[PDB]
Amino acid sequence: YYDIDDVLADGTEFPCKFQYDIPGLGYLENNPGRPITKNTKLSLPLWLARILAIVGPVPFVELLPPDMFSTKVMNAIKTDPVALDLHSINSHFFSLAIKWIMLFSEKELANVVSELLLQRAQELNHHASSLSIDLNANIATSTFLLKLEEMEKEIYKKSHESYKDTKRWMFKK
Amino acid sequence: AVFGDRVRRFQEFLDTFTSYRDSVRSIQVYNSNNNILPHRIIISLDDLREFDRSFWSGILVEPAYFIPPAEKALTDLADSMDDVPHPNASAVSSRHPWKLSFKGSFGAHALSPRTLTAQHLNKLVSVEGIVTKTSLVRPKLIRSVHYAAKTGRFHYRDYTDATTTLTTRIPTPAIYPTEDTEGNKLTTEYGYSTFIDHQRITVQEMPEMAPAGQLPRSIDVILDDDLVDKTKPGDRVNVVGVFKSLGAGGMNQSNSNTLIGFKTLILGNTVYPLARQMLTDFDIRNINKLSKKKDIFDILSQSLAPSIYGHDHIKKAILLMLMGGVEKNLENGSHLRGDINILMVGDPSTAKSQLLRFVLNTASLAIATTGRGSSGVGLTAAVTTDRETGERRLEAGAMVLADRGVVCIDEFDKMTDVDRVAIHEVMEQQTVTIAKAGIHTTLNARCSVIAAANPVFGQYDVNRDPHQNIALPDSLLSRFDLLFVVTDDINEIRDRSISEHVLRTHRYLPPGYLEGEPVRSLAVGEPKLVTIPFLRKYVQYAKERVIPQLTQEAINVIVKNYTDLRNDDNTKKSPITARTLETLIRLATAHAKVRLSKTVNKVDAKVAANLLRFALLG
Amino acid sequence: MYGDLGNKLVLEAKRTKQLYARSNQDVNLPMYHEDIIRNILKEVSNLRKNTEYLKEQQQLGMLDDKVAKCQYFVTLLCMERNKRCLLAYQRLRTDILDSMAWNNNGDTNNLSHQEQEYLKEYCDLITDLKSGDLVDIDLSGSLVPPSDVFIDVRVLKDAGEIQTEYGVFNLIKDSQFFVRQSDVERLIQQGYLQKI
Amino acid sequence: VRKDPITKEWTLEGGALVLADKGVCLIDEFDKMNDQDRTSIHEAMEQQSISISKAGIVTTLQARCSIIAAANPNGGRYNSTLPLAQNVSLTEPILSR
Amino acid sequence: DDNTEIIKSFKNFILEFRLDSQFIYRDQLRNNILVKNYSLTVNMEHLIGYNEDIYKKLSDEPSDIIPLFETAITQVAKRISILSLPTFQLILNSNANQIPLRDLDSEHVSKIVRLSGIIISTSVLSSRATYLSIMCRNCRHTTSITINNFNSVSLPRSCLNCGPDPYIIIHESSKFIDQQFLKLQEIPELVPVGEMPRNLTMTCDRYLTNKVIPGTRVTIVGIYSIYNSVAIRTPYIKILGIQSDVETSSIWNSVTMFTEEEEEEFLQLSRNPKLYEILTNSIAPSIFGNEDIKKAIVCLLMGGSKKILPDGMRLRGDINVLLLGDPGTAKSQLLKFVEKVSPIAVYTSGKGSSAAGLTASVQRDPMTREFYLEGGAMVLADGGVVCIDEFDKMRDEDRVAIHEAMEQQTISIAKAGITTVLNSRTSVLAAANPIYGRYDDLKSPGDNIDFQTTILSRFDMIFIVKDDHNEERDISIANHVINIHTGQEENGSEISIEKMKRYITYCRLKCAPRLSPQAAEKLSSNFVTIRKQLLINEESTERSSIPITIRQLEAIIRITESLAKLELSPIAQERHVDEAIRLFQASTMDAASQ
Amino acid sequence: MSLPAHLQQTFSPEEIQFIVENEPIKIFPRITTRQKTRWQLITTDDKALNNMVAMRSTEVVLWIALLLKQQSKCSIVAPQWLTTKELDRKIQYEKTHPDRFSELPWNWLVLARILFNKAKDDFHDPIHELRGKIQDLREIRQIKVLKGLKYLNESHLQLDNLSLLEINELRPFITEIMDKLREIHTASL
Ligand SMILES: Nc1ncnc2c1ncn2[C@@H]1O[C@H](COP(=O)(O)OP(=O)(O)OP(=O)(O)O)[C@@H](O)[C@H]1O
Ligand SMILES: Nc1ncnc2c1ncn2[C@@H]1O[C@H](COP(=O)(O)OP(=O)(O)OP(=O)(O)O)[C@@H](O)[C@H]1O
Ligand SMILES: [Mg+2]
Ligand SMILES: [Mg+2]
Ligand SMILES: [Zn+2]
Repeated sequence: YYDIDDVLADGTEFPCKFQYDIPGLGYLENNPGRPITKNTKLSLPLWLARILAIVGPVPFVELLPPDMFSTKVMNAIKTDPVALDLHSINSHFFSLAIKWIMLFSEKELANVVSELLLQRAQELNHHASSLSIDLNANIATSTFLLKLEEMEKEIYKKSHESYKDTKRWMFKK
Repeated sequence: AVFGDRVRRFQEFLDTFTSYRDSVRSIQVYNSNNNILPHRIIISLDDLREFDRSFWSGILVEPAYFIPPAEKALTDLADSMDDVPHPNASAVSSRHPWKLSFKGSFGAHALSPRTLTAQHLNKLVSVEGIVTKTSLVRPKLIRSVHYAAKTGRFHYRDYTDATTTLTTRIPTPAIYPTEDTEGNKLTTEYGYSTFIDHQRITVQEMPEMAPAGQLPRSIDVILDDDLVDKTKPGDRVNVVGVFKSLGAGGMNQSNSNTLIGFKTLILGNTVYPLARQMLTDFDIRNINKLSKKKDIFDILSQSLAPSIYGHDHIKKAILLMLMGGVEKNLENGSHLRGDINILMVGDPSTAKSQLLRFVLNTASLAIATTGRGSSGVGLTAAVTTDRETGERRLEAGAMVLADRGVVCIDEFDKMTDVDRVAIHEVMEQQTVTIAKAGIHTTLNARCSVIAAANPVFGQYDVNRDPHQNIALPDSLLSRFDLLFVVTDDINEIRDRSISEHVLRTHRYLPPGYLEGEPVRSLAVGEPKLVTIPFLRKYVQYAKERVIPQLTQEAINVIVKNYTDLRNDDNTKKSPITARTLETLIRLATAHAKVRLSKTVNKVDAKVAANLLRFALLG
Repeated sequence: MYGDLGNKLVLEAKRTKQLYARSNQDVNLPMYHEDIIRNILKEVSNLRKNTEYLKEQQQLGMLDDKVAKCQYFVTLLCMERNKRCLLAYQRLRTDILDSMAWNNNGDTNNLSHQEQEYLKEYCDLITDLKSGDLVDIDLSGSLVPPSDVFIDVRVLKDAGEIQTEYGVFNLIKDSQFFVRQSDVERLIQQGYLQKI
Repeated sequence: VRKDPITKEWTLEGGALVLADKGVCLIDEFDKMNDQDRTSIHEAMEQQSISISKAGIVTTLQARCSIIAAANPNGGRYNSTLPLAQNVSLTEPILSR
Repeated sequence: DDNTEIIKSFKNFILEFRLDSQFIYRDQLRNNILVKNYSLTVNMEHLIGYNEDIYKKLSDEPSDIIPLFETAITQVAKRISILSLPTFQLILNSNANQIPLRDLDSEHVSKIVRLSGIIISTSVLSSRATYLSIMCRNCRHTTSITINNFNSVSLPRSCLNCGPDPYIIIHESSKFIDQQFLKLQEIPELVPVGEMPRNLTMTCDRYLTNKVIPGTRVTIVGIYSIYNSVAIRTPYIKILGIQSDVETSSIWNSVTMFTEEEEEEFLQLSRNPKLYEILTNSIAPSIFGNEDIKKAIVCLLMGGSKKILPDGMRLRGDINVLLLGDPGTAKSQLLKFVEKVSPIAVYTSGKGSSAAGLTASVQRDPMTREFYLEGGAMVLADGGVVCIDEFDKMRDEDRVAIHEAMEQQTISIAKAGITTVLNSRTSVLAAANPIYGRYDDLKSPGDNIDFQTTILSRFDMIFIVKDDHNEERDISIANHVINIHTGQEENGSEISIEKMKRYITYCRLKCAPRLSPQAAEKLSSNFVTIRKQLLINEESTERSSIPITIRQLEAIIRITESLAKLELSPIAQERHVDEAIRLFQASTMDAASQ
Repeated sequence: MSLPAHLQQTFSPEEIQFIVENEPIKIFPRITTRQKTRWQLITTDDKALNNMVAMRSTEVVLWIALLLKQQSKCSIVAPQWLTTKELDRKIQYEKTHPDRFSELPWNWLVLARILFNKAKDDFHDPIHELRGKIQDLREIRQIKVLKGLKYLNESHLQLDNLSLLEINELRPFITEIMDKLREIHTASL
């Protein structure tokens, strides 16, 4: 509730489709102060979309399949989890996937996401373990780092700091 | 041993998915009924991965050992399916096995000509780029059939090449057998022998994606059989094939270089166009509904270049040029072009170059050229030699390349007369005549020309007459249907509006980007402004399925307008001529095309007259 | 829409958190974003006005049940989102202030008046805690386990003959001491000395 | 810049200035020089370097040569009454160099 | 026999070296293996310290000893990574005296040498053979060959009856590596008297490819070998290690290479309350005054931000500066310093330039008879600054070729059947003189400037520098120059060239600020005021030669964004708008008013 | 707040060292405290220190042993497992069984570092050989850890005989990855 990343994740826009005729809800639409007809298609933030979908018999809104959980993205995930660039797809992919799974009680997406997370964490740990050495006194690391999601970035930072602290303590003069 | 096991496994895979079996049956039925469809099947790598991980991985990393088994399995399935009663002698002797084709998602094998390295050799890859070269099509010998009169039996020989098969085999000289095993004379049966087409193309990295300060790189591709003529220079393609290595590469003692690497190229499996947007029923209905609006022209014109303030009339002219008129060729021989040419002469910083860039991006086919960057030969066609064949040929130029398209010329006045002559001929005749190195041919060049230029002094002067301001020849000027003179006038209201618009535009941020962050595929086969893709769909629909015909009322309006404009005391920035009547007719036809109307009505004539009057007398 | 200002505020909060994480030793809280919070509160007031108008219309008007329900729910959800964004931002700033207070034994222009009062009260609370049965321990002490009884230290900033509880150390700049780590731990903490 | 007869590739050749590296370049009849010709030496006479950007050749040479020039005043004879500037057709930069 | 002992010695060196309590090379090898980087960098001083005999053996016959070292590295890597992997690459670092490129001769044949030069050309990656699978035509005998890339190998001449050369390579079972060719020129300062710069052919393998771009100074460690293209051999260099002062990897990639200790040094510097003054003082410390021009150069180096609109329209983000002034103003020295400090820069003379020189040139290959495109100063200086000295000397024809490059940041070529649009995202810093060599106040500005308005409008800031004879300023300048001739603050008031270049790269790759609404309102008001003033200033006799169009508004926006980027500030406020407006008034409006 | 972020949910290496130095160790006193002032400790036992005789084996706490060693008043008896022969046997055991970990002491790395830094002349074997053996053991264990990291799941996980320092190093990554997998699985239901 007070965790910053969770607040940001809930702000992403998801496709929606109203099922009732609600005058005066134009401010959600592009134009203000006009009635919104049924079946109208628009994107709403997750915080408003989820509650409107669950509450409202025929609810107020129907959550259409997003573009982040499409067949193309699933196939790319299955084909090459490590090479897939998740940041461009979304910066809160794992959080939004967990929320979607909780909302819809589905197991195929859960399996796919679990496999993707495990296969990505393998390389994440490899990179975190990899540490530099100063002989006098990179490219792949940064290339992979550019592809990471926010949660993966946090895990990478924690693990890298732990490894660095252990190495520093071990080799302190 | 393993080959048979792989063949059986792919047979099981094909059996599990009945879509490929249905496609093969449909192809065979169509061929039997009757022009013909090549023996090729597109399979989805995702389905193969879901079915058998090992086979999918092998095809991806070791195509040489896993593709031929799949092709043999598909050929066996098709042959078992075939039920032709009488096989023709050519059919019996024909060596026409089914060839496999791939689609889906290439995770890490989706590369470009720049990223292809030695680590990717002998692997299935997808290459995206632009075609720059295209060798001539020539037949290639694979099988030879011979006849022995005394024995009365047909003997055949099979040939192989480095590029014909994925797996290496002993080279076979093309020397036709002459004698039988026992010494019997042999006669070549050309009609029963099998030849296949062969072509070599060069795919170039897209210039926009190249690194900083480095020129684009290119890779060679080999196309055989039905993929021979699927591309032309200047096309954007997505080629799937197997990266290969050929030759000794200096290994042989005859090469003393000891510093030279091997040869490399791609044996293409698919060619995926990247130009015509498929129209759905929903899209067609939306296009019709939008066209039924009275002010469709205004909305469509405004939707062009939303980031450019003003220039409404130039935007309307650009839209009409994109839609284009109707081209009529008379029996006597006279040819009347339907393309509309536009010229803009104005002061610096008037959004001419930005308009050229926008029309370059929006138009389905468009070629960009500069004044100082182009030549006469580079515009028309260059004489060159074919590597594959060693035959003197022609290379398409800017003009040729843009056939049935648009060519954008920037800095039109910074050219040379030598260069200008080519253009003059192009616009006047819409054809290219070449007389070089024993080559006599006429090239079709039917393109709309949109160009920008500056006054001789660099700033339009009202006091001086139009002739002095523009140094371009009068004959060249007369070919342009519309001439727009745009000047930068200092006015408080207009200055404030333009400054506010520019400031608002400069504050744009892209989706998914944080403030202060600088601006940096998944699958292969796969009064409100109108979005650009919808505009492209609308333009394609209108230009493809509408041919407006003239009517009497439009003719009355056109002749009235022409009579009024030509004999009027008021001066004109451009002289009136009989070409103005053709320009008016062309603009009326284009406006009729805008509305998806089979006939040209009074509204179209009025709009064309208004546009011409604005272009002439401001 | 409605939550864009709150989203921007949370983005700024994330930036502040990243700055805090990156910083090694010295941290200075950015200026309190008074303008954004003022705009958010004005938006909340506008939403309250909308809710009151909807209630009045329902009392006397042609509005029906479904429309009223949907509008009321949308307004309430928007208010909840704005409240959550504000509270998250304030909580992050308060946590950073708490860490700063604990770092000391017990500029301010960036803080607001409420935050300054909160910091003063928290420092008072820390001192009161230190005054209890844990007086023998120094709760606001070093969290690094003691390793060496005697260490070499060097004076970093000149100061007079400061009389500490353990003894008198005439801190002449550029002079080394061979003393116990416990005795001069506080001086190292304040930056007068250095372990080298 | 020329094309090499043997290798058929663009190449760089030196000039008077190059040949006079750590030496002297003597230009008799300086005032009779073409404007274009004259203007060439501007960079060389102060920066002591030659910059060439032609036919894809982007390079900078070393020209550490001193220049001694002989010139005739306008009209064929010096007019001691008029200022120096009016007696010669050279411009301010070349004179300052 | 001896090879096994050499391999054992190298393995012992790898597994036993230690300077305090870390096995440097063991840990380095493990870390490199973790990230799929099959190589190892060895410092030769450590090798000398461990055992001088090993260094003597390595130096005596490098071409025969290095492969044994690679084999030892591979064996140690297999031991350390696999619990019971292609051949690893050896990269060397040394501090030996650098031999001038021209001093390389017969005496240095087959020896490890260190030299520095300028890369002028790079080739397309080729494919070399490491593991070859071969088969005999007649008896179909399968055999394999292992090839090292060090040249003092061929297909067997006799099968294992079969004719000469009976083996044919099976390609699908072979393994290949990457190879590249480079052309290295000698530094201009090291060239002998009255001699053309000398070129040297060099080669790199595997992990040393795609490491340098043309026009960047580099230091090379390699073997001076020879290859037979009859009594002569063509010299060449086998690269063993590349050391450059420019992070080429971070320039051509969105990826950025900066150590954690660097990133935190550049943040601390940015936190300085007066970084602007430090950078202004850090440019041309030997030139007196010209503070405004130094600030303009700082803005040009930092550059603005580029925006790509959804409709496809692209907005320029580079700042161009023109210097029109009298002789002795020190414009050329400023241009030279800018060329020296910028990460990428090319210094060119207008006089000695051409249309084909400065954009791109159609060139026919002598052998293939095919036409290719070489690159010119504005392709070689992509992502940097082009210093066009003697701008006025340039012919019209040549000049006119620059417009699209400056504004649209592209090069359009339609020649010899080549139709392409190159990328040239460069900033142009030009210096020129008036028509008569001095700005004569008696004559109108139009008569003092021969430049057409079209070219001038593209320059964001125009500086009309006039030499005024003031006794106090003259004395100050004389004292400064005398102190320079007869004669290191580094106390936070100035940073060296290397640090400034690194900071410029970091800022360019990290920040791209944006204008706030207040900045936009102020900028619109100022633009309206400036245009109104220009309209008022017009005289009936002539029209303003110095133009004020939308391009000047864009230029001011770019200057403000560059000022904001200077401090790594994600947003540009009115504080930066005021400085940008002051600079514009001091340069462009100052030129126009006169 | 009260506790920094890097000390949350995990121990710093200094804390691990502090935990290690609480264990006993054998020393050879170089003075005779036993009588034929008095240590009065409240955390450990003081009987051993008081009844200390010269060149007679006695057991005390590791930190007290190091404090005595600093004064050159006691020679630390190195652990039996820290011999070249025993380390070689452990390396052989690791090599023969790629699935398990050798039964090294839970404080072998920390104790080895402490003894190498503080007690260099007490070891009977050359220090460099011991350093090499420890390095080889560490690399083998790292290979085993990397191989075993592939089985992370929403359910439990077993890592037998893994030392304290390695567990401390791996705690963040393992814990977070397993937590996220558990969260996904719970959401699936
Ligand atoms: N009406 C306009 N609205 C917005 N921006 C404009 C407008 N006119 C000009 N500009 C700005 O002008 C900048 C440069 O001008 P542009 O290159 O389009 O000029 P041009 O017409 O090609 O002139 P020339 O080639 O003679 O210099 C563009 O970045 C664009 O932002
Ligand atoms: N303010 C100054 N401080 C130091 N040196 C100066 C200053 N002004 C001029 N000089 C020196 O004066 C000489 C002028 O040569 P320079 O090539 O720099 O001139 P320029 O301004 O480019 O003129 P030109 O138009 O004649 O080429 C140089 O040696 C420069 O060092
Ligand atoms: Mg232009
Ligand atoms: Mg100069
Ligand atoms: Zn044989």
